[PDB]
Amino acid sequence: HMLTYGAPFNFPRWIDEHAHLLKPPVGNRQVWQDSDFIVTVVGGPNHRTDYHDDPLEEFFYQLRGNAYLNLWVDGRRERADLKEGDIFLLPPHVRHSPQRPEAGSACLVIERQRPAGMLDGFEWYCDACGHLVHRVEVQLKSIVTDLPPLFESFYASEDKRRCPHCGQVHPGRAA
Amino acid sequence: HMLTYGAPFNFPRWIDEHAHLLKPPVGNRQVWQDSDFIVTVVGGPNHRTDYHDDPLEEFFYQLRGNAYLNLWVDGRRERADLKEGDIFLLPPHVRHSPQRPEAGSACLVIERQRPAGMLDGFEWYCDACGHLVHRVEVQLKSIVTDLPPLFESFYASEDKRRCPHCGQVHPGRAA
Ligand SMILES: N=C(C(=O)O)/C(=C\C=C/O)C(=O)O
Ligand SMILES: N=C(C(=O)O)/C(=C\C=C/O)C(=O)O
Ligand SMILES: [Fe+2]
Ligand SMILES: [Fe+2]
Ligand SMILES: [Fe+2]
Ligand SMILES: [Fe+2]
Repeated sequence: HMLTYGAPFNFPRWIDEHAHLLKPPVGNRQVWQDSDFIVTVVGGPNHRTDYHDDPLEEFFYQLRGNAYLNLWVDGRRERADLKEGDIFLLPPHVRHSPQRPEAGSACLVIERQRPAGMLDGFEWYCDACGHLVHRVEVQLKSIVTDLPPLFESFYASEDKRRCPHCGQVHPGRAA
Repeated sequence: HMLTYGAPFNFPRWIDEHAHLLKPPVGNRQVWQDSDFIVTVVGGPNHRTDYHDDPLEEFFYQLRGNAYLNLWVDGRRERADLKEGDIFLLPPHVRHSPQRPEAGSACLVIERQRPAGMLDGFEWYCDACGHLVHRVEVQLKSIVTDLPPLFESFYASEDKRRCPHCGQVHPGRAA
């Protein structure tokens, strides 16, 4: 039947043409709408303090510039570098916090639409003792409608930010 | 928990290092094993006469060289060009026959593991009248174990190759 997502098109020129969105305050841009594969380009700079718990895999291809992922691997904080040219496949539920220090960077990220009932988690961890400070689970439909208010409500709440283990109040927006 | 699929790694150098498999007789190479996202690099030259009917989406990013897809769109034969640098998202069930004339070409193709019961189709069409000549449906586990014998059994069988509409016997392996 129909090429529902349109014809093939030149990706570098698309990234060039959307450079103004691959920077603060927007930072990323989904390529196709209403598809099963969620295909996004993510730019920079953006730093962030949440860890994502994705119930499905995520594919990364760092096309331009460098970035890295703060991870929880086997109970310990680790870093996975996404150097320019690198590809990477993240297994389900590995906690990850992408850090994207460079302007002009661009990373292809491919994920799957989550089926009804399969929820995403977003988590913050205590800088002092490492315990989990706060988790929100969300039926994720769009990283535009369902996600910013989630982060904003954490920054706005000393209670949400308060470590249950040691009482230290997480800093909120910037580490 | 674990980085089950390993650390990030440089993709161009991987493609360089696997160049000897991105050519006849192998032609392609899956990047990671036992993952939900099936991530493959496909090289050339390869021409082929089957149309794939994939019950899920396929993502294409033609990294090196040029290729194209013969399609059935809205009842008519069409061609979608994959020029170097192009990306493309194919909707489910659009019949497609990839043609990869160039040596040294490389296309990133990402698909999903099909769940039990969701079958792939492989189809051949009559050059003369355009009617369907033969379809095989397969629970696809690997494009290495389940796929070559399927194609080989079509080439080996004048009966399978015989157009039901006009009686013309499809040529088999090479158009
Ligand atoms: N990989 C993510 C994600 O954490 O799901 C991302 C950007 C937005 C959507 O993927 C990023 O900055 O890499
Ligand atoms: N896109 C395919 C497919 O038809 O599923 C392919 C190679 C092998 C696996 O995808 C190709 O040559 O593009
Ligand atoms: Fe994520
Ligand atoms: Fe703490
Ligand atoms: Fe296919
Ligand atoms: Fe025919």
